[PDB]
Amino acid sequence: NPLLVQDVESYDPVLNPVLNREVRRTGGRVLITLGDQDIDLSPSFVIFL
Amino acid sequence: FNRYPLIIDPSGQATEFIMNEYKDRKITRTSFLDDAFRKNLESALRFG
Repeated sequence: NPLLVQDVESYDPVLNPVLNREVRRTGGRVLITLGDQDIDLSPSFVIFL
Repeated sequence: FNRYPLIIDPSGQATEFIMNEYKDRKITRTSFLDDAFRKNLESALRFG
């Protein structure tokens, strides 16, 4: 789902892999390591700060 | 099947039939003795 995030002056470093597109493709899935858990990154995801 | 099947294939034809049948769904062959069984099971449980 598209996401709009306000107050970027309080930026959360949890978004660093998401902004850097540090994805791990394995078995047809696109994995993003937000924090300590793996998440299937849907291609339709988009974030605006 | 309702319960997960247990295949008895001394000739080895059933296992290759299984690999061919579920190849389109990215089937993975593993074993109980392998130390990677934990991660394979965990990946299967979360991503099909």
